[PDB]
Amino acid sequence: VQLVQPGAEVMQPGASMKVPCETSGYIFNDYYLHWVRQAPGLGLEWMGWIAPKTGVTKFAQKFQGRVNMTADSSVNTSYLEMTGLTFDDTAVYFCARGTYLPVDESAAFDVWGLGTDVTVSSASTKGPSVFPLAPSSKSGTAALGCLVKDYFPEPVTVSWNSGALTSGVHTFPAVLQSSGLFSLSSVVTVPSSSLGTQTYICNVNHKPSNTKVDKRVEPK
Amino acid sequence: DIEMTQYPDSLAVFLGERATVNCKSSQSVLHWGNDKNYFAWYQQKRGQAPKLLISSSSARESGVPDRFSGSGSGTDFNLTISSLQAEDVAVYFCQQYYEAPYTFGQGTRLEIKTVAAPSVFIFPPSDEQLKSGTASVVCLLNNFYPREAKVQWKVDNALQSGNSQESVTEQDSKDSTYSLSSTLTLSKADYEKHKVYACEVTHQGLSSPVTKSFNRGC
Amino acid sequence: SSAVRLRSS
Ligand SMILES: *[C@@H]1O[C@H](CO)[C@@H](O)[C@H](O)[C@H]1NC(C)=O
Ligand SMILES: *[C@@H]1O[C@H](CO)[C@@H](O)[C@H](O)[C@H]1NC(C)=O
Ligand SMILES: *[C@@H]1O[C@H](CO)[C@@H](O)[C@H](O)[C@H]1NC(C)=O
Repeated sequence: VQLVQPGAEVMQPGASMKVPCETSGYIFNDYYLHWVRQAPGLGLEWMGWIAPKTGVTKFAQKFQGRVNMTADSSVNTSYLEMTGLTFDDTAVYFCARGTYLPVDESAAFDVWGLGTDVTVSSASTKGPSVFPLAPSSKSGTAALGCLVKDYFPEPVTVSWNSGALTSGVHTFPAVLQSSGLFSLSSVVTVPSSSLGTQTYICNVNHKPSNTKVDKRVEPK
Repeated sequence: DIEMTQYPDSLAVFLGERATVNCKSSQSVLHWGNDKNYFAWYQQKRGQAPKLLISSSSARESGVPDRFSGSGSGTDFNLTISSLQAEDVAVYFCQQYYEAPYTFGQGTRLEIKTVAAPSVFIFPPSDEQLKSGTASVVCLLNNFYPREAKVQWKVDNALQSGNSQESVTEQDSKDSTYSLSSTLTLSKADYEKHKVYACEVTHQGLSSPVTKSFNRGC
Repeated sequence: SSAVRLRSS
């Protein structure tokens, strides 16, 4: 029993999106589906439901006239369409299963899709520049890391020394710069005594541009 | 619309202790027809979908451990964890499914631990980056608790505003601390007109604010 | 009047 959704979609400002929700392990027609969206770091917002059997829908008033919800039982999929996208539509779109239609009693949402991360942006796919955060000429423990700058879209993954170094690692959530590109830092704390001795490499992976960068971080 | 409000926004609890989240609805969600509250609680971990814990005010879903229980009727509900476990750190949401629109509130639950001062580090821009016309200065606050910290940037002792951005890890699984990264972005031309680059930190664990700084030219 | 709250009401 599950709901399958694609990981991510990137759309342009002013464009339309179509987010699918493919049902598994039960009869598509017998349950209501709901769409619930979550902007980065914020709450859950209910958008609407659809009874896939009949195509009858109900939307929250604030989404009336820019959304539709449709169903194609031949592929066991239901779709959220929304027009006039803006930066405020950047969010994860979850589909969820509610009420069993033959009985029609209002029900909580027992099964959720993993969600589709929708980014509204006119930026182009770009691999990151990786800059060293050199350990300072003082210290006990030293801090060093990697600055992963100017990539689009999310996500990037970071590892240290090909996964051998995990203790004292902090990979931060990315921030969106006014340029429309993302930036994040990965740092680790290491013994000062090991700086002249031990090699430190951050392994960066940005799947969308197929970019891998290994950056050696040494004292300056 | 039925407006849902959770109390508190943020809850810190020691492992093994009782945690309780409150929700209030602006109208009753108790149906006269069956005497049922059309009220649910959801758990959401960082990067995952919500998970239904409790429906009908108090009915646990299959596999939800019995340390979780729900209570209330009409407009006033609690979610209670009898004994907080590490796996229970999450954001908890209420929802009414009494009438459309089927509204949510929002509530953040963390492990409480002793106050820990941040270790502070500052990183000048790399030569690599300067060659491309931009200068990022990074300030790192490592392994502090609680989560609230203030980073202030200063450039030749002038207070910076609007030209930095920060982000904060999830609670560390081994020591229950947070870390924080702040980036100050200038043009290389602007970076090269100043001497003193300073990261100033204010935190409950510190007796006074901690500053780390460098002179441009290393 | 319904014994239950009905989604399509
Ligand atoms: C749709 O769902 C049902 C049962 O889960 C199945 O018999 C049917 O083949 C499914 N898939 C397609 C491609 O229709
Ligand atoms: C939603 O899609 C269905 C099926 O294509 C259509 O009949 C309906 O009119 C569509 N648009 C809106 C806004 O309802
Ligand atoms: C919920 O919790 C508080 C303590 O925070 C208690 O005094 C209150 O009466 C409880 N209410 C319900 C609705 O169970």
